[PDB]
Amino acid sequence: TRYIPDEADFLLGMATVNNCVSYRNPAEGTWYIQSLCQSLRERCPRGDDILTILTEVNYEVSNKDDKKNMGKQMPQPTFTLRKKLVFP
Amino acid sequence: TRYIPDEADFLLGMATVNNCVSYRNPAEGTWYIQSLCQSLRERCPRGDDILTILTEVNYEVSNKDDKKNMGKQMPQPTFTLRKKLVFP
Amino acid sequence: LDKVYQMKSKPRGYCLIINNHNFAKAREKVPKLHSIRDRNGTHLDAGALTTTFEELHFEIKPHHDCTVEQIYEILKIYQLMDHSNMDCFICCILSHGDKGIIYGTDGQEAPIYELTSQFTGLKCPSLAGKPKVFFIQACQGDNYQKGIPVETD
Amino acid sequence: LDKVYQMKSKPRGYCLIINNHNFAKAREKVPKLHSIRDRNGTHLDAGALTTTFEELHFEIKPHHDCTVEQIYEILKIYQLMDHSNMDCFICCILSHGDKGIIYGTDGQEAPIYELTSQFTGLKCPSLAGKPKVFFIQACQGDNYQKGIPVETD
Repeated sequence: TRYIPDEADFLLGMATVNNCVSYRNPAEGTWYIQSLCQSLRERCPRGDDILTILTEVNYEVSNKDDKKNMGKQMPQPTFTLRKKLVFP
Repeated sequence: TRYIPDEADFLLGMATVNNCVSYRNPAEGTWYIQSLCQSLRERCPRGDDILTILTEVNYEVSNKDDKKNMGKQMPQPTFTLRKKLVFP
Repeated sequence: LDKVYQMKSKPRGYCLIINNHNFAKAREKVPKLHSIRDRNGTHLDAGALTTTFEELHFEIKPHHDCTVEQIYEILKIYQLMDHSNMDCFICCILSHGDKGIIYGTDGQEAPIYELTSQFTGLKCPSLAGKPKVFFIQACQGDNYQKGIPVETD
Repeated sequence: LDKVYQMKSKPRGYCLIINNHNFAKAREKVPKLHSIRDRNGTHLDAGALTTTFEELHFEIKPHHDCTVEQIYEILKIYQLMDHSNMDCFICCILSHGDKGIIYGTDGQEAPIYELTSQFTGLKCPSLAGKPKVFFIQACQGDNYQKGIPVETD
């Protein structure tokens, strides 16, 4: 029996950094969620840790564009995980 | 050439979650920094991605105790990186 | 060989999916939100989350257009539950939002912190030492992330 | 295999180390801080940081007991540099602090965001596309974290 901080083992998957917007194509979903999934179903079988995946989602999302107002979207995951979090 | 969001590639390593204290032993330094370095030393050579090292630091620090005010300390990274971050 | 979070449990754990689409409620009550459109496309998000998380042996638990109030109620449930035979807990929220808060379907505000904190250790021993994931898909303000050139990658 | 940030560069990049210790100014000025203790022990933090990042081929740039103004002054420097030949940038801060802020050695305060937001892609394009790491080591409130029991790990 050991002790750990009240707030441990958490993981927030923010879709965008504060003060900014998020993008959702009414024809296929939100950039973030869609990428989240795609990456999830892809890397998970390969046994990749979640931070690793979330990092990639960070990548994929970064390359999207909203030409209209020449916009971008920056997802930002925060965490308190204490060990690798893989989803076998 | 291509485009990426203004706030990409950031990594914030908070030594604690909000509204809470973080500990500093005048004897050996602070739980967080000391633990961050220690790990960096033992891990970077191997090849461990900074998120990985940062996770372990979340661990080590979680097992520390301020027996007195029966309190704890929970570090909390937040990141925008888009690629694994290793230090050869 | 770094420590790893355990994930073997028959149904790994619950995967709440609070998905809000119809914000007629909001539009109708809170003035300053007079023009918030319905999140046309969430369903697709919802589905994808459903599929992929099901395949990862997670028990889905969808909920549509939940007012702030409803959201709390919902979390409150999973909060008092006994996740003893659960190895993890995922909660996804798709809705409109603003600086540090998501919007109920009623235009009400829910600080993201308020939500996540519902599942601490004191607030949910059954989950102590277990991964608690939250995927929020909302807006955090009305700015546009300006992009900059580079071509590295 | 997966993409990794290029870390080949000679000096790799700078590694700031703003290390606050003597808080007698704050004590004098700010009333509510009449009793903040000096940060004994930092020397050790700075040392450890210095070595570990030296060995990692980074060029340390220490600074001691800095008021909030000095801190900004300093960041504005590296904020204005040409990191074109640099592969990364690390900035460490050791000082007291509060909800989302760091404390200058004079009691004045600086939002973590202000410091962080100084090296964006627009503000410092000579760094765009390269990792910008920050290690804030300070308190973020006065609540001793709780801590619950469980034997897992």
